[PDB]
Amino acid sequence: LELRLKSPVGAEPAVYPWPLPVYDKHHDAAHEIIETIRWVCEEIPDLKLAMENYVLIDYDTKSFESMQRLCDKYNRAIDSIHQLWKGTTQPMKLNTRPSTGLLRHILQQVYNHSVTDPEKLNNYEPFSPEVYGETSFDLVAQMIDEIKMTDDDLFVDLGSGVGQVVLQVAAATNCKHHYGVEKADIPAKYAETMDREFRKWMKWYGKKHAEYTLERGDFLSEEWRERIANTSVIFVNNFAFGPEVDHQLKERFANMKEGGRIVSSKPFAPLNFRINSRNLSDIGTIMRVVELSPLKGSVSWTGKPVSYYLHTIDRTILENYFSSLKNP
Ligand SMILES: CNc1ncnc2c1ncn2[C@@H]1O[C@H](CSCC[C@H](N)C(=O)O)[C@@H](O)[C@H]1O
Repeated sequence: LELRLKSPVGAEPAVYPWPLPVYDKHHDAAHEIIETIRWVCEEIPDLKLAMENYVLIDYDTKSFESMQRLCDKYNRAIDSIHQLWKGTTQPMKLNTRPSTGLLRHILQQVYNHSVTDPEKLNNYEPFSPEVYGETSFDLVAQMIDEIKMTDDDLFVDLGSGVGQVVLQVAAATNCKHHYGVEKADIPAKYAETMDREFRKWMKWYGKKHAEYTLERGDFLSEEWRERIANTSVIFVNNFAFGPEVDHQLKERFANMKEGGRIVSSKPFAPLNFRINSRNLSDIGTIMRVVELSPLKGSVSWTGKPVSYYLHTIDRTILENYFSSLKNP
């Protein structure tokens, strides 16, 4: 006993067992199904035209027959569209990036099928750098919009967790390669499934994504000193990392190339930094730090609007300080 959803591009259908499973208090397979049909209809206008006809809310997420009528109606619409693409009509353009709305849905879908037990992500040692927290989809979307990236860039999420930041960025930009490194076994284990599900679902919807690799590791290791030095865009949610880990990271960012950028939850250098005789070795001497705009309606436990910072390796700061020493 199941429910099947055909791929708009011919991949293997999506199969859901019945009763439909629940993911958490706010997500169940039944609504994922309804939402997937809704989004494929966004990708294919003709499909949307065939779906309107006769689907007057007459569906109960709790009735097998009712949900089966929804899936079959969608699947028959998919067959007609596929016939339509055999005639003169042009097929849905392939290998294109997903829209922001579709991406939100695809990542939620991948998460649903990968993080089977969300609770285990909380089995970390409190008050340690191991503290787990997820950056909202929207913040990453904002970062992507403000930090124009190109195929010349390399993106790294230090302490990537189950890897959803790397997947969103890989689906939205054309970096040469995206990387995510996570130390804890639990999030790293889920990242493996996250990776499989993402590739599977992106193929299912017929969407393209840049190259990316989710790996297990310690970003403070020797291998990572040079890896970090060659990254042009680094994302790091260091809110709970601590002064010791942040200090090490600074040593490593100090080797990055001109124009390199870092986005984080806690700034690595004060926003009011002013070079002088006492802080010549301070990280703030080689980087501009700006606070990204707070996303409207987005607060954290601190009651204030969630804050992220953008650092840009700019050694022109230090060079101007020395010139000022020479004149006068
Ligand atoms: C000290 N060396 C280390 N090496 C590798 N991972 C580490 C680490 N220290 C802490 N972490 C990891 O950084 C993550 C921060 S939560 C942000 C998730 C995602 N990025 C999100 O934004 O949504 C945790 O999962 C830690 O295990």
